[PDB]
Amino acid sequence: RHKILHRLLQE
Amino acid sequence: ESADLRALAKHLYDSYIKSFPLTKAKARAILTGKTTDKSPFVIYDMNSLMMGEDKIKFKEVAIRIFQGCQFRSVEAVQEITEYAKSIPGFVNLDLNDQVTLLKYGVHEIIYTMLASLMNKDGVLISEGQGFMTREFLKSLRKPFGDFMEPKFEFAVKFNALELDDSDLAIFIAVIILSGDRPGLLNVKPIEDIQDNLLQALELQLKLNHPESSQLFAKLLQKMTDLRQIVTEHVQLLQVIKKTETDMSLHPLLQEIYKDLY
Ligand SMILES: CCCCCCCCCCCCCC(=O)O
Repeated sequence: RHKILHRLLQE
Repeated sequence: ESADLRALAKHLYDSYIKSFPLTKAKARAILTGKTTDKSPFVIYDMNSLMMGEDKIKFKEVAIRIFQGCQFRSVEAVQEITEYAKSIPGFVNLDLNDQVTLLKYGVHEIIYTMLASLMNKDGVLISEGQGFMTREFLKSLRKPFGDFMEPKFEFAVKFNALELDDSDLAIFIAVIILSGDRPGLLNVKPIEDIQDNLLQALELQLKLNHPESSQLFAKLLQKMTDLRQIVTEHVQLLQVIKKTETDMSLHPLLQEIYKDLY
């Protein structure tokens, strides 16, 4: 869950 | 000491300038006339909206406007996310806590920063090149008429404090680092960072507005107003999710809203 949020963070 | 706190203020200001295309500085120039640029296309009604498609970027009208507001919020969230990663110590936090902080804070910052683009009569859009009037947004058929008006009401009071970008950069960081968001795993390192930001904010408000006394205290009281408008806003969106069908919420915003107030 929060895959996009996670993606934006890990960038 | 004082020096460290100033350095924090300045690092955050530089970072804000990078993260956010349209600053309060430009917005106000645009809105008072003082920029030498081509004025924003005014969107005061259904026809002007139509003629103004050339100046802005993507069924019925209320729905189209709402979905435009939707596109822009996703970009706001992205900008806010990049800004957060520049807040010293934020990326060292537990990743699930980074997510929780953003999840609950992004809307509070969206409203804070939307006030930079607003006066009592309307709001700049598409990075200052449209101006959508308040009456036009009110005149939308319900529940879309009621959507932006609480943001205007808040903006009107918030804009009276006369903050600038350098102030706002620190204020937004304080909001992000809120130790009382639901579901946080490890509160202490968040509060340690927020304590520093709050000190940095207080110094900044004394230096940059030495004639304004207790601007710092007025500003903290507004952090609570912001949570209200966020809660009120989540509920109206709850209503819109239910009562309307010809429109899908963007996935990023779904992530943010589900299990929120
Ligand atoms: C979500 C409330 C209604 C839609 C408003 C969209 C507002 C987008 C502009 C707000 C300022 C964004 C802050 C930023 O640039 O990161």
